Amino acid sequence: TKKESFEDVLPSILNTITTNSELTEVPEVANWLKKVLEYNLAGGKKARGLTTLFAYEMLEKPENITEETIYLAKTLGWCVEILQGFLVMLDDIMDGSTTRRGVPCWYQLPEVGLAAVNDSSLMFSSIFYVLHAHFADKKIYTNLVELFNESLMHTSIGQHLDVTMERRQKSDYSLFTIERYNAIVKYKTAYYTYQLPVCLGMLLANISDPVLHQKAEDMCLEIGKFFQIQDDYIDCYGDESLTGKMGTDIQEAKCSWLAVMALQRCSASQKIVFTTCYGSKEPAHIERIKELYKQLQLPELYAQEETRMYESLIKQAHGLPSELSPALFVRLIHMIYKRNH
Amino acid sequence: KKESFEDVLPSILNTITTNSELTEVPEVANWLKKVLEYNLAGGKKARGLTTLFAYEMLEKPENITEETIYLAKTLGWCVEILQGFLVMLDDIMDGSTTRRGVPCWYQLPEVGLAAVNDSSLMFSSIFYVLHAHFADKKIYTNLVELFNESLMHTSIGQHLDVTMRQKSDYSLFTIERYNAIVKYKTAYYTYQLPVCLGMLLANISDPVLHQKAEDMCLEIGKFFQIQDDYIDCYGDESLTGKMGTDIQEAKCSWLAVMALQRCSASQKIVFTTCYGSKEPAHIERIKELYKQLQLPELYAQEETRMYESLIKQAHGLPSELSPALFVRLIHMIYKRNH
Ligand SMILES: CCC[n+]1ccccc1CC(P(=O)(O)O)P(=O)(O)O
Ligand SMILES: CCC[n+]1ccccc1CC(P(=O)(O)O)P(=O)(O)O
Ligand SMILES: [Mg+2]
Ligand SMILES: [Mg+2]
Ligand SMILES: [Mg+2]
Ligand SMILES: [Mg+2]
Ligand SMILES: [Mg+2]
Ligand SMILES: [Mg+2]
Repeated sequence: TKKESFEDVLPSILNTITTNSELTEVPEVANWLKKVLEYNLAGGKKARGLTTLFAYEMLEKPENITEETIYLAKTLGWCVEILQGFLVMLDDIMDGSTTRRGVPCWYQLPEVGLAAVNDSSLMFSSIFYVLHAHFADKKIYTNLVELFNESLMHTSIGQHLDVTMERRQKSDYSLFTIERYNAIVKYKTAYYTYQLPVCLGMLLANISDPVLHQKAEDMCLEIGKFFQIQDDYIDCYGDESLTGKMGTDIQEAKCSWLAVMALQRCSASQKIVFTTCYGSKEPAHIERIKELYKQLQLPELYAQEETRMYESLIKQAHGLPSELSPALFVRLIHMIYKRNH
Repeated sequence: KKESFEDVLPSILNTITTNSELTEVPEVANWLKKVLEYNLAGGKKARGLTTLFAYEMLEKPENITEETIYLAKTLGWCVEILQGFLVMLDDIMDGSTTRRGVPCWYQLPEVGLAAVNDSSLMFSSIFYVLHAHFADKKIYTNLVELFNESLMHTSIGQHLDVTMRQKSDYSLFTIERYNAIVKYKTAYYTYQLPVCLGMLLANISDPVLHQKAEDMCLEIGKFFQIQDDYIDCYGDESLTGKMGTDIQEAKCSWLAVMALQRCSASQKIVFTTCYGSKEPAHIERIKELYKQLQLPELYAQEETRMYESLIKQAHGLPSELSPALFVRLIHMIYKRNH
């Protein structure tokens, strides 16, 4: 399977990180970073790294694909996985999270705490040593480095929208609109989750035409909105033993798809219940919100919107130039439709 | 000079917005502007100025133009933005309260731990500035790499700095550990980076000259961090802009390493009893010990011996690395009190 094949290269990636940096001189640190990386990359689906490799394989002419290019595609994919692990290490701090991939969040470990913020920088900086080690002498080098820095800017833009204390004042949820939601998810998720791995695949396949990149980017951004709606749903409704994480969107007062849809449907008296109980860690409050979501039929709306968006994404995919592989995108869509984690 | 450096700031802030996706999201562009202004305000701009001075003294006067001076300042501001980023995070890890005479960014009620996201916004900004001014230039990739390398070096050092003595075991508080901490956490980004950037802008690529420069820079940087450690304990907050935390955070400071060198058996038990505690009486008790051990006197003497050694080294550099630049840099910091 593609997953074990992708995972097979991880130990070699970790050595590359060391050997190509000053880490060679400070083994206390090189050994620590190994622990950081193994913990924060462990488990999960590897979906972003896979999407990188799948894109490359689907977009390149099969006659131009070599074992070396496959290793390079996996390497780019692992760089997205590292970015992911960095992003979620900080996100977990910001979101008051307790567990991820079925264990304590990195920052919750007693030996780590707030020094996680330095572990994050060590992870992020690893990326550029991988990129330099494999690509410095190639024409795509500066496209790669810029793409990963752009991804950091995009994601942080979206994270600011997400966590900003200005998103709500007390009982004022006037900013919980779809305009705000669309901005949040476009920036915090859609870019790094889809646009980045696909663009990386494209660059590796020597596709440079700005029109094709723009077309692929618009497709990606649509898929990533869809993907975050599913993330938000799962926060509320997912099975912890499958997702590996306790949901916190309700207690943290997030402008999640569910909150936005709930406000679409609240009666005047329901709106008061929402504003009273949303954003609180008391279990009775949290439960009251979930009951309200149920009364408002948000589970049925999700199922129907997931399908409508699904059908819309598939049609968009079929209308892409063949140079972008409609089939790749159809398959990416198919892989996440109906997911429960 | 400083104000001629500071005049360039409005164009940097403008570039950061317009060169990015920030143009579509004015809520975030306005926030980033506040983040930058607050975290770059005041201070000495020392690292930015080193960059500028390094270029001006390394390049032949016949090659310096108004446009290359602007580029040198721009690169200096990139270093200032890196500094801002690094200390934003450091202040979280060190439990600091103030910096530059105001609350540390993370202490602000509306920021908190979301400061970690503001740090990413700052770090990422650097690369838009480098792209705007340098993308079509040969040195571009070298500049991008130098910044990413600075992040790795600093984080390596920060790791050694923050990593969790055991209890009353201060066996690891040695000069070997100190030397590694400060080489990586300070000396690289504070001196090697700005000087390397000046060298690149002056088209100086000879690896031997880069090596000699680096070696000088690493010596200066250790020195600078010793002074920083001393200031944490003895500096006047109305000048430094910051409340000291090394004692209460149990840091492997120069002072602590030197204290251990001198402690009698009973002094050692006092040190292990009182170091690393937020209790005011415990902190003052460490300070009373430092005084008893004549650490202020030792610092004054060691600052002078290291200064003399630094100057001797600078005078012995190749002509093409500007002994005078280094003499100048060392004189700007010797005897500093913030
Ligand atoms: C699906 C990617 C979502 N995402 C984007 C940016 C940063 C972090 C995450 C992780 C998500 P999660 O994994 O549920 O904690 P979020 O906190 O709900 O947005
Ligand atoms: C002189 C640069 C010292 N430095 C290096 C790396 C990261 C942060 C700092 C800031 C220092 P400070 O300004 O005293 O908090 P440190 O925490 O004593 O080291
Ligand atoms: Mg989260
Ligand atoms: Mg989040
Ligand atoms: Mg979520
Ligand atoms: Mg500090
Ligand atoms: Mg520190
Ligand atoms: Mg200090």
